[PDB]
Amino acid sequence: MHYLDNLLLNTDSYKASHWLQYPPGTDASFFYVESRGGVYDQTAFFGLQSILKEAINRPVTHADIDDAKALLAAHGEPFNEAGWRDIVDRLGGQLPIRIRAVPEGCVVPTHNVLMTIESTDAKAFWVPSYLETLLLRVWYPVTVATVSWQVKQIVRDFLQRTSDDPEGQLPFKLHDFGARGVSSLGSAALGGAAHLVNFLGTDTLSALLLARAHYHTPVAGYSIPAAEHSTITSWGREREVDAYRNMLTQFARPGAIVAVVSDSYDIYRAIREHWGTTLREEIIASGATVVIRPDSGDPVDVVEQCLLLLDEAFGHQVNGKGYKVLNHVRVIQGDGINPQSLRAILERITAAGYAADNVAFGMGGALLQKVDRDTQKFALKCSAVRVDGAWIDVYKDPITQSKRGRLTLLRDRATGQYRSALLDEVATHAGDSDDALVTVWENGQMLREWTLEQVRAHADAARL
Amino acid sequence: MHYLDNLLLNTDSYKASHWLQYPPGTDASFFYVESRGGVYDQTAFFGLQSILKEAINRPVTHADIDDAKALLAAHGEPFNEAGWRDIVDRLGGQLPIRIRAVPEGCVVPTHNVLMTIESTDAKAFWVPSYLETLLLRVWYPVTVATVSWQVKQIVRDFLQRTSDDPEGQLPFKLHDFGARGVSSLGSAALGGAAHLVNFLGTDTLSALLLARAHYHTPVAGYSIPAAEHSTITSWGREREVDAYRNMLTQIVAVVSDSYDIYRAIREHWGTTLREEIIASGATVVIRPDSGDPVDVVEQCLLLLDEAFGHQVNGKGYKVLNHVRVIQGDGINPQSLRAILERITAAGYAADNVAFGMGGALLQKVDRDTQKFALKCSAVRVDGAWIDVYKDPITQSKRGRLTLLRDRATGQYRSALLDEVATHAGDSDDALVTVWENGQMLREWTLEQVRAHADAARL
Ligand SMILES: NC(=O)c1cccnc1
Ligand SMILES: NC(=O)c1cccnc1
Repeated sequence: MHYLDNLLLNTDSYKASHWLQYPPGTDASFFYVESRGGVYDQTAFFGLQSILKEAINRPVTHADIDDAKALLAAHGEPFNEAGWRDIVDRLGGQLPIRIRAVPEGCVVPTHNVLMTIESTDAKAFWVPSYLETLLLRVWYPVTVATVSWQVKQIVRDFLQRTSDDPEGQLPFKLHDFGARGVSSLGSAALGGAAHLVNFLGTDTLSALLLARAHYHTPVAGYSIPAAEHSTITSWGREREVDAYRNMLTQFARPGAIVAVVSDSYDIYRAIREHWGTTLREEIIASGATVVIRPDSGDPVDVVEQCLLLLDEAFGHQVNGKGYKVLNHVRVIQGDGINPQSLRAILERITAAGYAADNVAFGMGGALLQKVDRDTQKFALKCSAVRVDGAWIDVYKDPITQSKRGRLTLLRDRATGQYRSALLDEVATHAGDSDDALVTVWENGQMLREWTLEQVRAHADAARL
Repeated sequence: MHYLDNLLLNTDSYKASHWLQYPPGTDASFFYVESRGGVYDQTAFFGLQSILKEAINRPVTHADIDDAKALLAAHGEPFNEAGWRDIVDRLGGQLPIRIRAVPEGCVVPTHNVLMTIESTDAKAFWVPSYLETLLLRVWYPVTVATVSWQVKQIVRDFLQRTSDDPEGQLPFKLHDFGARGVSSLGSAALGGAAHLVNFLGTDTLSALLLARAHYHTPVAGYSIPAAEHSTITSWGREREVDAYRNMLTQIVAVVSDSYDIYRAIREHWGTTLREEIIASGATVVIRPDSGDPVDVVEQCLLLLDEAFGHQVNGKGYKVLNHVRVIQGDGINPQSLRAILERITAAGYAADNVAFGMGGALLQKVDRDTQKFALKCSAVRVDGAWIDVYKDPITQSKRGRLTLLRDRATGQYRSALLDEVATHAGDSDDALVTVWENGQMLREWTLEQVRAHADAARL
């Protein structure tokens, strides 16, 4: 909200003093971003466009400088008032930087240049380092998009093995439940949008708002009516069956999908005791698909048990791949879901002869919150600075060979393989490779911009 | 920003469908929040005030309803357009709910009522569950405040054992470095403020902005200038000395290693620098950036002792002259305790060292850390209140609830509202009404929150 609308204070304190630490005669700087490794060997790049639209949404003003000067002096940090006033008076408050990035949605192996940031003004050379804090938080949507993309490859493998329509089923198989389990509204919106790079299903309404505001997508994803277990219990134990019947009355129509939550024990009770007969009849009669969500028991075992019991209650058809597809009902597991338990569910139910069509997964905190900057070892590093007119390589260690100088990313035309390279190598390899970065932002203006459908196309084409 | 400024869409999709799911005759609902366990046995309550000011900052409007109606229909959810229009037309867009909470900064054992949410209008009885999503995210400031408070008790223990001024040293002992390692600007601001419940030092400027806007505190915390990876061996590696010593020109923080202090002792380029450090007279804070966290702190201390000497304090522990060490890598409750155990066994006061945490403080927490839950405990149907619960025994909390504090001992317990009157001689109702029907009632400064947190002990 309004209280955070000062770019000059959107940084680590010690970076305010940073411009005093450069050698004399410095007049340019050059930084890049990469994943240095971590959980996965490749990352889906996403979220920079939102960060730039939201964190740099207007020119810097003299009022911003007044406010920052007062706060930083009371807080304990030096502040380059004169440098920022020059940016406001001479450059219209527009940040003198150029940002290039790989198109959002592309999946890039680790240890590769994902973005670069370069100063465009000799006197205000220090601006890139000032933005390190807000830019480096691109680790978050990158890492969430990556986790969701890795899960998609797992689900896709099993649908390719067991489903007659793998790519028609896939977009609905991982549903975001994480809005209550993430650390803030802004994180829900941006993290939720990172999941929508890969899937259509979300309960995180905030992600629809961000996709609509920042990625030109009015309705980025979908959901269905679903029961809350507490409101079921509030009918009392004697009318428990009537609460589920009300769910059908309100929402079960032909072509409609509605989700019901129940503990595992009560699902077994309804499939044995004869009060479930009325329930089975109205389910069949409605023409809807009813998704059952078990919310107790071992996350893996209970799915297989639901499939076996629902099979006994509703029957199945055998599809073209030889796998069973339940009639009328499906299962979603929203508990204990992370990439490892999800795979374990898929291995277990397909070994039992059930199509992956039968099952979907809800992920909450494990999707939006249980990630950190170390997950994909995200880093923003200075690789070159210009002193007295000469560019000099900057680096910590010489060998992982270490990236230095003014860098870019290349894509091999024949193989599609990515590699990092000096800007001077784009000319010499013009026949076999193309520069894979694009200029997304320069001197206060966003240049290349994506819709979410464009991002989704890049990510969907990538495979393991 | 402005694109998230519709409260009607600050919820889980399925909540749009939820009001149709209640039994006939329902006209009230009651919810409570608690920590069901997890890493720590007690939690510092913090952050609800910020959530309420930011997420419910204005009355709901007809434009809000138009927008939510269009989006939810296209998204796939039914929408209670008539119920929301009623709230706007009849109740001025003010949510008919009452929120009660333990005063922020209080530290409460797990499995206890920390806040309650109750409907105040028979027609709009379904509003509390609609807000569960944005209210349950209070898990985050609670959990960051708790991790920070737990660290504070460890440092307090060692300062009490080894320092002449424990409570004067303590507020500077854990510094927040997490702004680049947290998932968003909003999380930086609120998680950073949660740390400032317990300490004064932060590099997270966003936290100062939040404390100023939401907790009435203009300058909630402080820092000092420091050096970097980026620029001091960017001078060249032939002239790092005059690069690190170009900020002796302007307390300050310099980034070294433990071998670098040893070399500075051995060669003459350091024998002059010891002069310049004491000829400056400023306290130099050294942050190591490599090595095992426990070993590098002890080694830096012994080496700095050789270089600068010490004084022996009233408790018999050494306090270095001119220099201090802050360890900002690899810190958590476990390794922070190990550093303190090592240096105090080596005879050094806890005054000598401070700690930094980044993502380990602001990002490496989740809703499961303290098993945070928001639960419906009662509904009113056909004029009668009934208990709501899953499993009957832990005994299991149900009904309209509150939190009590024993007057003699200060110990907390959860209870039915029935029992505040019958135990009025021995106990006080420990919740306060913080919000009702669109108005924030009880409100805290950050200094008040700090007072509650500081008084609580293990
Ligand atoms: N739609 C759901 O069933 C849901 C959403 C968010 C969290 N938990 C469950
Ligand atoms: N795709 C699904 O099965 C589902 C289930 C429950 C809630 N949202 C989606």
